[PDB]
Amino acid sequence: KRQKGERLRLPPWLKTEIPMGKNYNKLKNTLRNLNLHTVCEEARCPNIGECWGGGEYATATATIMLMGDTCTRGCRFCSVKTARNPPPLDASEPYNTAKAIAEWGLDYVVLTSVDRDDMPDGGAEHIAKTVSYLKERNPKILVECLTPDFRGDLKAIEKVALSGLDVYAHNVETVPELQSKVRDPRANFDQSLRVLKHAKKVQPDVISKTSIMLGLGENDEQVYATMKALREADVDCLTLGQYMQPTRRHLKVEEYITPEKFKYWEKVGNELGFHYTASGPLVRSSYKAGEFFLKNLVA
Amino acid sequence: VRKFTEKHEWVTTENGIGTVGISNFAQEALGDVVYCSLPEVGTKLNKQDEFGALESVKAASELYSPLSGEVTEINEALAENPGLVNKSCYEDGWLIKMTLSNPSELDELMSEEAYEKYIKS
Ligand SMILES: C[C@H]1O[C@@H](n2cnc3c(N)ncnc32)[C@H](O)[C@@H]1O
Ligand SMILES: *C(=O)CCCC[C@@H](S)CC
Ligand code: MET
Ligand code: SF4
Repeated sequence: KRQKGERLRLPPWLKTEIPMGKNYNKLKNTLRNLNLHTVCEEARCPNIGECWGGGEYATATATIMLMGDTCTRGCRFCSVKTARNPPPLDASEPYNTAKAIAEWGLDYVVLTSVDRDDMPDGGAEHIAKTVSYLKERNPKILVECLTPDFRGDLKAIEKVALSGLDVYAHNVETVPELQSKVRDPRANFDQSLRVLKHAKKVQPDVISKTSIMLGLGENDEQVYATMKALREADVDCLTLGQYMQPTRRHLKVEEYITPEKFKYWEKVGNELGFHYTASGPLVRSSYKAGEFFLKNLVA
Repeated sequence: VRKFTEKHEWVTTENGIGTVGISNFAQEALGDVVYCSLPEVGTKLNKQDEFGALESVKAASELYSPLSGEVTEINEALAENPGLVNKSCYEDGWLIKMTLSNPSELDELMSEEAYEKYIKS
């Protein structure tokens, strides 16, 4: 009717420009020289032009994706490549990542990764090492980690939450009813909630953060129940954004949420007690994460 | 001989007919194309006139005329196979064909090696 029968036309508030400029190529040159990947490119994010560049006279940032550009999972919404046998870990990537961020001069940095279920620790030590190299070169730098669930491995989560990060992010993606339709079955809502809950008990001073995508077929009752379950898990920050089909072979958009409806969900986040609720059609987990953190948590 | 516009559109001429499409850099940015809004045959376009649009699964871009002229043909294969412009942007994935009311406008377009520096600098 609205998806799997037809296609919804792209609304005008989701159209962005082709990435361009000097800041965009500077970041690209750095990543290729150091053999680094970003979630911006591999997930085909429409915000690349805004985050990575500007007019050439702005504060360029990008979310580096660790442990390669090939994931062990096949989330129906994610355009990151999938393979059963990903390439082995580049031990220099935690060290080269700190070089790229030192080059960009970022005060706030977001790191993420593909899932590496082939790794005994899910690659937690590889992630925590990158955070350590950052804090070694800049102790005052703020680093946010969008980590996998590690299949609920409590020792893997501890390794990351002890690396010294400031924000521990892990996305629930959708409402509990749609977990099996949207995510790789190795993830579920209770497991994702256990990750965010455990990182707080490993380091009570870190900020927990999660993101939800709308437009995958959920209803408002399921959304509010999800947000309510997140506050009871003591999650500090929340992100809501429009799901957008990245590849013709990925899920079709079930509904395009109006901009006004995202402004409503921002109010609900404030009513429930989240320290901030980044809400909007093009909002993603890492979108202007530095601004949202500094304007709401140091305020 | 392929010239480019600032909005990532290319054009090639043969027998006084210009074939217009989008560059490889643009289709990669746009993604899997789904619908191509193309003008009716016989439309008279001025240079930089907006003559159509492309919609991909996760993006949409407008199509601006590289030349002044009259539209002579549209790529009919885009109705059944719009993915041609992604993996054949310079050959089978062309969009329209038009005349050249002012062939001197080709000097206002950058060459293929000037356009690679344009997207990389
Ligand atoms: C890296 C983060 O970006 C979001 N993400 C990844 N792909 C998409 C997509 N097509 N649409 C919307 N959000 C996406 C997910 O929430 C993911 O966790
Ligand atoms: C498409 O919507 C892909 C979104 C990717 C978001 C990344 S760039 C930030 C977490
Ligand atoms: C880039 S996907 C988000 C981080 C991690 N791979 C996860 O799905 O949990
Ligand atoms: S775990 Fe899922 S969302 Fe994360 S990179 Fe892999 S496929 Fe994409």
